[PDB]
Amino acid sequence: NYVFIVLKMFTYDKNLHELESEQVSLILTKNCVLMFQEKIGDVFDPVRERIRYNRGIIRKKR
Amino acid sequence: KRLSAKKGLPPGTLVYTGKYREDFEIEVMNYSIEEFRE
Amino acid sequence: SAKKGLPPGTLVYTGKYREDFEIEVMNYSIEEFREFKTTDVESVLPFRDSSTPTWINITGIHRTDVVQRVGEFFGIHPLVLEDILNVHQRPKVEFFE
Amino acid sequence: EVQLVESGGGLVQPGGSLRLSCAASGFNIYYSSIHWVRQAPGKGLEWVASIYSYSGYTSYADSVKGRFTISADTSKNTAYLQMNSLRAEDTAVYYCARSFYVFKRGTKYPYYNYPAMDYWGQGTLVTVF
Amino acid sequence: SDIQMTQSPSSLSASVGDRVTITCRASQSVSSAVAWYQQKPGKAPKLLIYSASSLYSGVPSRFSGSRSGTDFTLTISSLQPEDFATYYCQQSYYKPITFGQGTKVEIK
Amino acid sequence: LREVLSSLYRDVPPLIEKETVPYFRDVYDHTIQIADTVETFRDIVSGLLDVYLSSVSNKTNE
Ligand SMILES: [Mg+2]
Repeated sequence: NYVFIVLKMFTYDKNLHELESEQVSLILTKNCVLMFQEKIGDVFDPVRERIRYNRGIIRKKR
Repeated sequence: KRLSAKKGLPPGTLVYTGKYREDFEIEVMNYSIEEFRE
Repeated sequence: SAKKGLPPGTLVYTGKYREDFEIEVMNYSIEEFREFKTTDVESVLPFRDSSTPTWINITGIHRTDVVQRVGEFFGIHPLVLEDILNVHQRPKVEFFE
Repeated sequence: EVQLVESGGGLVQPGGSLRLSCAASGFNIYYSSIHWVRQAPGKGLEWVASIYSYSGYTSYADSVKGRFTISADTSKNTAYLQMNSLRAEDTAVYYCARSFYVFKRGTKYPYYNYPAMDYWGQGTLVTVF
Repeated sequence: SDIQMTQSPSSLSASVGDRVTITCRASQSVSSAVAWYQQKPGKAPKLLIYSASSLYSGVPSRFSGSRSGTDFTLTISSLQPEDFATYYCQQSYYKPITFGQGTKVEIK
Repeated sequence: LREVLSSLYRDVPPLIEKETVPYFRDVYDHTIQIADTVETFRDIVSGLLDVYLSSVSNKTNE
């Protein structure tokens, strides 16, 4: 009934050398996509803008 | 810390492991070929 | 690189070679050949509709004007022109109809 | 919200000079292509000019090549179409329009739509007499 | 050597709720760069279709666009009295953006 | 990441439609590049360690 995927998002801080990892877990189910994160703010802002302003072929697709 | 251990809880349990437990929001965007709502 | 925050439609020359500009056209048919160098686009345009093979070398892309002219006349998408002018990128292959 | 408006249309004695002003609200012309289109009374649309303001690139039609001059102003956010020595055939309604294209990158067979004028201003009459 | 796109019919007569097709053909293959515009009398033309198939956001989904080689077609399935205005076929592939000679759909 | 994207492309689940299957190749290819780059970075770091070793040995000699 669904496709379950787990990824990591990495962030790097200048003036220091430390990787910080945030797990993003996303499930594609019944023409919907659930996303699960642990911090506000992510790396999908371009996708948000593309969906908002009808940019790209994302709107025509499922 | 790495904290790889959940210490033998049943698999059906839902317990959070990370230290990021401050902010909670749900953002929903339903987009169709002609209609977008967020 | 040089471009940051620009919309993905802007034609900027990211490279640093701006010394020289020239355009050489070599139009060759199994019968004959014709080669000529210049710095204008008007004498470069007519070869789009020529059935015979042609090679148009734009040496020096610091002039965004000429690249835009030849791209828009030859039916080249502005995105492809941006990729041409964007220097710091991997070798790419793209197939258009 | 986004809208283009044209002003400056007026009667010009054949051989005069006239400046059309296209003011746009909702987007910055410094990053977009502005197209000037012409439509004679009773005839079809005829593309006149186009400006890509970022690189200062000005493309023209053969009928007005060298005659008209298209130039943008980012501080005023306005595209001006200057005309010198207008001829009889130049009498028409002029419109300014914003071209756009939706694209997806990356694939070996990329989906690159070609630009099409999207928002047109109300246009103004330019009569030559 | 600019592209000349011939659009036909030169004039069109149709009634409400009719399937009407206006076809424009380009001398050279312009890929799928054709757009279809609608202009009401004494008004700014509005963009109906871009990329020769896609429907613009805002226009009713009634209009459709089809492509076949170097031929392009704008089709109205159930024509409405509001959709009685001039129609223009545009290329965007090459340097001088060229429009069709125009097509006026009038009530029959 | 490479395993995830390879599994997403290789074999198509009913949830994923064929129309979007080639698009995954893109990100899959991207992942491969990333690995290569990361692998390369690893090599560089080792060389860095090596060059430091070289330095001290040469420095010792002096
Ligand atoms: Mg367990």
